[PDB]
Amino acid sequence: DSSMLISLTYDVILVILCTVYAFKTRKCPENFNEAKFIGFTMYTTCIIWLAFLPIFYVTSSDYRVQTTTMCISVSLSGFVVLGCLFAPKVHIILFQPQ
Amino acid sequence: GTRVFKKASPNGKLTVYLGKRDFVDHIDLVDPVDGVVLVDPEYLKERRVYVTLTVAFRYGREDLDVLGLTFRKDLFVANVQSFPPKKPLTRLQERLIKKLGEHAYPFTFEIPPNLPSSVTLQPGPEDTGKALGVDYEVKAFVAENLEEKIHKRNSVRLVIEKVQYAPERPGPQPTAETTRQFLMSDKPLHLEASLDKEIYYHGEPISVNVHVTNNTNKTVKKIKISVRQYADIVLFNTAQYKVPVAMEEADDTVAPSSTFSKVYTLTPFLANNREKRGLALDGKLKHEDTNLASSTLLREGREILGIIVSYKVKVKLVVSDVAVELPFTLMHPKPKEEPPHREVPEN
Repeated sequence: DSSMLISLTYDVILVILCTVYAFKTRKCPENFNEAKFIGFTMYTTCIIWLAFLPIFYVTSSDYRVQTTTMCISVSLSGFVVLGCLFAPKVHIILFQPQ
Repeated sequence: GTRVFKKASPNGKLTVYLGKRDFVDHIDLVDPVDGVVLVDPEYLKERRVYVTLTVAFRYGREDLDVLGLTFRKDLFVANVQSFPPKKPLTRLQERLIKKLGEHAYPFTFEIPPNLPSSVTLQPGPEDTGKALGVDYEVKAFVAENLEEKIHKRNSVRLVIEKVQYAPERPGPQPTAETTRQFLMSDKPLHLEASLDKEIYYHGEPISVNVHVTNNTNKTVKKIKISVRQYADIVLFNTAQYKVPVAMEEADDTVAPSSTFSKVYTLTPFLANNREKRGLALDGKLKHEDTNLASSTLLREGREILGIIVSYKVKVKLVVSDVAVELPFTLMHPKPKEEPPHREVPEN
């Protein structure tokens, strides 16, 4: 777990930088406020990572719960990345093509 | 003694006469586009001639141009049947009818308020097409209604400019202040800035009084005073375009727990900003490279239409940073006779 966290600290800093950049430019109206969706995605990704990483470290007692948390974290991160950014874009593309 | 501007078709006898090339607005009312057309009796069944006033709006950015898309829309299109095979006339129109003859068919357009002024974005060397911005055009079609296609020979295209002038009331002078608390205990830094006036004419000097009160543990390195121009693009949700048309950096430092007042002179002009692609400038007819875009006045109690141009003097002090903005209007005054709308010395 310590080695995994050491490997993932680069991605943690990467997410922190992305969230900072998203917060810096939040009110960009391009593509129907795409910056707002990007910022929301970054905020909720930071929230879920902050709520997951200590949980992942502390659930080392049982392998089943550790693996479940590891899978659920990345799965929900993928669903966030899809449904907070591409989903409004897909809805505008398909449901409102005018 | 009065004179008008005449535009003639390449072929046939279709001449459009307009009294003035600038149709200004007074917020409450807009000067009507009044003109006349002479058309020879060369038609048998197509006894209908139409005049269209189009407030076209085009936009293109460097990234968009590279990608291959340029936004285009028609903000307001008005069609008037010039030939009546009601509608009060004016003295100028009556004089034009009397001088031209019986064939002089009048046409009058009442431009609705809350419409953007004629402002054209400055195009780069790569751009060689239609001018980017809001352009007002009058097009005369000698064809059976709008069903038939537009013919270049028949249609008469003339570019008109709708511009606003400085208001009678100068308005309160800008005075912007900002106090910042540093992270090191409670050490306040105070910045204040003021302008000589609120309404500014193009080419006139701008005097900014800046006063700094340092009660901190740091010394200000440099002071950057700039004249930012903002071009809000309501349509297509385009991001705001911000461009520094003039800048001045001062290396003077202010000691902590001390006061320092100074005056700075900034005179925006187009010669230094000629290389800034996408900059908004006054309306153009045949690429005369007019002055900077006059800051539109949103006196209406405020609609998201067209391009909204504004100017703000920004003062920034480093050692994060303290930034303050003072809005001001850079608009032309009312000309005595008329705006020539071209380089008065042609060569």
